[PDB]
Amino acid sequence: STDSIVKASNWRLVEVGRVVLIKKGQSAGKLAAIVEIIDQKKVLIDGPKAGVPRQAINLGQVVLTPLTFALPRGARTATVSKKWAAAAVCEKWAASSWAKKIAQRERRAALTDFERFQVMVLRKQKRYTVKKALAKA
Amino acid sequence: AESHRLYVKGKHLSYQRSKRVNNPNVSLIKIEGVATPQDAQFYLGKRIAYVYRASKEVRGSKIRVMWGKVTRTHGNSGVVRATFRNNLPAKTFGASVRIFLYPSNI
Amino acid sequence: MKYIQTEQQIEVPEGVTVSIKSRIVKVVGPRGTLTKNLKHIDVTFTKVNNQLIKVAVHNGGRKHVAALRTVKSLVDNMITGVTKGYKYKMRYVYAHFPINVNIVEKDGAKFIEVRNFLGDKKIRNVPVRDGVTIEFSTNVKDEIVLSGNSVEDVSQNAADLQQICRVRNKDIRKFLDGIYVSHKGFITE
Amino acid sequence: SQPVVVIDAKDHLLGRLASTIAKQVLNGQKIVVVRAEALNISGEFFRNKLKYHDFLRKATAFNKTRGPFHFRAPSRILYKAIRGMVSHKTARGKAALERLKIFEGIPPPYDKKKRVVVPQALRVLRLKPGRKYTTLGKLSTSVGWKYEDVVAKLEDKRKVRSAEYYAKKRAFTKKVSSASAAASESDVAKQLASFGY
Amino acid sequence: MAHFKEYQVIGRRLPTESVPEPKLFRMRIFASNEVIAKSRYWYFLQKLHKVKKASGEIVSINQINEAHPTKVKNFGVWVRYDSRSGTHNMYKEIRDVSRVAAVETLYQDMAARHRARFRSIHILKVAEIEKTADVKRQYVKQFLTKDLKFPLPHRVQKSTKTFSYKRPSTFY
RNA sequence: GGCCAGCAUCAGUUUUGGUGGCAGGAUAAAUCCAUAGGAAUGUAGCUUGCCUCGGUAAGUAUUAUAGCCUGUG
RNA sequence: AGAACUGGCGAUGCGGGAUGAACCGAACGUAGAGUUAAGGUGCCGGAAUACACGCUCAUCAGACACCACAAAAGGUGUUAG
RNA sequence: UUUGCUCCACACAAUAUAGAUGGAUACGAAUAAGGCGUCCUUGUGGCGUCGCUGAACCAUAGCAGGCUAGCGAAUUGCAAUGUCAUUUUGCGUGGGGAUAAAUCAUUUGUAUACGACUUAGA
Repeated sequence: STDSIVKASNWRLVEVGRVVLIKKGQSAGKLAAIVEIIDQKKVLIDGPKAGVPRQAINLGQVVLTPLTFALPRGARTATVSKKWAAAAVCEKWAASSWAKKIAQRERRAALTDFERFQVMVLRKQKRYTVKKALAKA
Repeated sequence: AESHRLYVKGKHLSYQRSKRVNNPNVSLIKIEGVATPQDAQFYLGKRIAYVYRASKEVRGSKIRVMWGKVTRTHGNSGVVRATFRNNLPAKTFGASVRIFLYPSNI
Repeated sequence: MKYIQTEQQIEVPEGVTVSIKSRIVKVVGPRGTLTKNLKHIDVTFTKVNNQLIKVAVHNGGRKHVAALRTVKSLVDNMITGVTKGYKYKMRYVYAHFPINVNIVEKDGAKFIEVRNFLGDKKIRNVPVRDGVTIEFSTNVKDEIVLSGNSVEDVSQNAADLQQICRVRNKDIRKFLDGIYVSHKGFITE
Repeated sequence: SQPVVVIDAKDHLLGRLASTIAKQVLNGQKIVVVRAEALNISGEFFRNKLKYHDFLRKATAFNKTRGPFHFRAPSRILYKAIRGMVSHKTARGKAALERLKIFEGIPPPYDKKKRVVVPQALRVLRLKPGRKYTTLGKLSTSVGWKYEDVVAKLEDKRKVRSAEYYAKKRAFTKKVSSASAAASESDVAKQLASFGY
Repeated sequence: MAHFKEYQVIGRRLPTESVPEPKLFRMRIFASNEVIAKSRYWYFLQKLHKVKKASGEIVSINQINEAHPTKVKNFGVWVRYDSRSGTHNMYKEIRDVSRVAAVETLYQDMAARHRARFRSIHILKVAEIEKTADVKRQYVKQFLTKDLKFPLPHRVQKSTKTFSYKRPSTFY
């Protein structure tokens, strides 16, 4: 029929194979992969290359990531460790700007006092050129 | 430069107290940027100073200082206790103290 | 308890356009334009096609799933009054005293008045709601046909004449005088 | 760590904002609450209207000017909530309320400053969706506040000025971001971006 | 009480000279430790046989872990419980991955919906359901269909600092 | 030769971290590996009108161009 | 109003139950440090706007045993058997 | 009767802190949704991108904070405010500036216990 316009929501939806970011607990900050949905609050995860075990964690402690890779429901650790590489998950994750800023706010917290001093003497130069790039009214 | 600070400006919350009773020997100091008991273990032993201004001049100074140290952590939110030499005068509830870094272990 | 997924489907007719952003449904079509606001409902619409809209909800209870099929019916009444329209035939019933209904345009708008209702001397004003044209059936002497492109502004106006032409302090089963609605049809049918 | 803290009290729950202010203003923090006519409060409308008309009954019998004063402005309903949570009959509590100013609307001293928002007292994080809430402006103007139409008029006379400000500053960062990209291919940007910068 | 651990307990009436070989009795008991488990043995045994703690002994108490604690299982729970007026029998279903996690989910599900404490619940039989037609409770059947994808609409960000400098966005 | 501080080295009581060695259990259970059967919320292939090499529609087909369970070692 | 058994108040402060002769904790030389009891941890108010699974929307919701009350009878309110 | 008073300029003394030591850094609306970019017939429009904390952003290289037009920086002995910012109020110094009322006593009665009120008088 004719044209129809709808703009409501495009969500990150929990399904089998979705990559999550474990934010709380033992495996903090590492990646995972949902393999089977238990209920609307609890799921089953596994990420081998990130090194986490195959837990049954509830969704209050993971964050859903915008990327997904296909695996059948209820796969084992020997299966998810294959599709993690056959769908190339970790190098897709570094390309996102999310994992850039996670590495960035980690690097900023790991500087000692010398490269807390090296930043300011080089930000004097980066401030110097933007008054010569925007050198106008 | 106008960079001079070597302390962290905490506030003076209250005395160590129960409901209905208070003990003026121990004061509760809320350090800025401290949110857990672990990482409030960094500031243990580091000494505070409550700097205030008086009107009558002693030793050629109009500002008098009350010293004291940080003793142990308080519950679950990075509040610490403190034992000043002369206890803080209870008009200073919500008054900036300055936690130094003098006995340092970094 | 909380149903994991509940969907309904709104079949969109031909020539009819629907515009939805942030739960505001603007419907335009071959006759008329309706804009109903639905911010009070947690409901997700989705354009699965150009001929039919899927409307869904997630993790809703019995309260909330019940308030999903009332959304599909409210959009369906929007597009039905936009393709065809709505008309309400109303009818005068009176024992002896004749009811004399007119249409007057006062300072504001087309007030409807009734006079000599049960011999009364007070006029009974009732305004039209806009978008509703008022029509008299010329062939039948005791009939009135409301009509409009929304079922709400017609039926509220049709119930307005039922509320205003009531009896007082008498047996309603004996004094069965009033102006009642008999037919709720569409315009092109 | 700001000396004056301006709180944008739009869509904040009344009692949860008033409890993270009473604890903050007792620690020595000059807190200025702003546009309190858009505060929220849980429960539906007439339930909260009935919890106010129970409060309007409570007055002194022998001389009604003695008893509880039923302040009607939305700044003073939130000020009634805060003052319950401070020990205001002492010198600590009286000094802790001399560090608090509340307005409805944003006055000209505070329209050019930043407004912060308390996340643990917002409606859209605490209230489960589908619950009925109540805007404090509509409640307070139904128990006798007269200047709701004034505050809605003066707020629209300043939203069109703040929109005028934002469009100037948006075009500012447009010509800065389009200029700084030439200053990105350097060696110092290659030297600084490995430092987390 | 606490985080549950499934025990087995073998017990035995103390022998005498006339019968120096009495029969052993086995129970699979969900309790919180070795001491509560030995008390729940002499609770259910004493309601079934003429033996107390004073008259009998306990042969062996072991812990029973699961062979597959990394596989979801539609559990089916038979349970009796005392209400405020009368005693009932029930049948619920749990989905959780571990047998002792289903009993933890069961005691929460009964203390909420019926206000039945630990002291007024006797479990009867906990058995994994082998194929998907024996599941007969609607609230488990929805998680047993093909292509189970659902979204999480209203995400909240738990704060650490008390003020924020932008209106938060709940999108996921 | 005094008071008052600060730091060392100890002592008494205590609080809070880092980390190493063992021991037990179904000599953890698992995972992982090896193998044999099995089924479905059915993979491939195959068979049907649509038709984008079966896609989406379902009939066979139990690992094939995914896998899963269970037993045993 | 009257007895049996103990415990307490009287004769007794202290922490808790907002408050209270009797309830819960615990009985007291003067101080310092440490740890708890009963009760508590949004704010007044020292201490988690902790965590986990549910239930509940009340036009007089409900919230600390003693204790400051509520019943038969109901309700396709909702949830579970 | 240039002593009064007002204001603006350092030389002051002085009193008082509910408690300054890098920066209070500005759209609005919505959250079952938006920000920003980008073209396009200019929309409740295509397309890209971003969020998942402000742990950001801006500032910050020197005697408590320099310079000759590259040098001054020590012994303040191993920590002890190691200062210094304001709000006021008087007094000098000179630069301007303006040149009144109220109350009591007498009176009035629209007022009145007394006060108060309302009136009139060079």
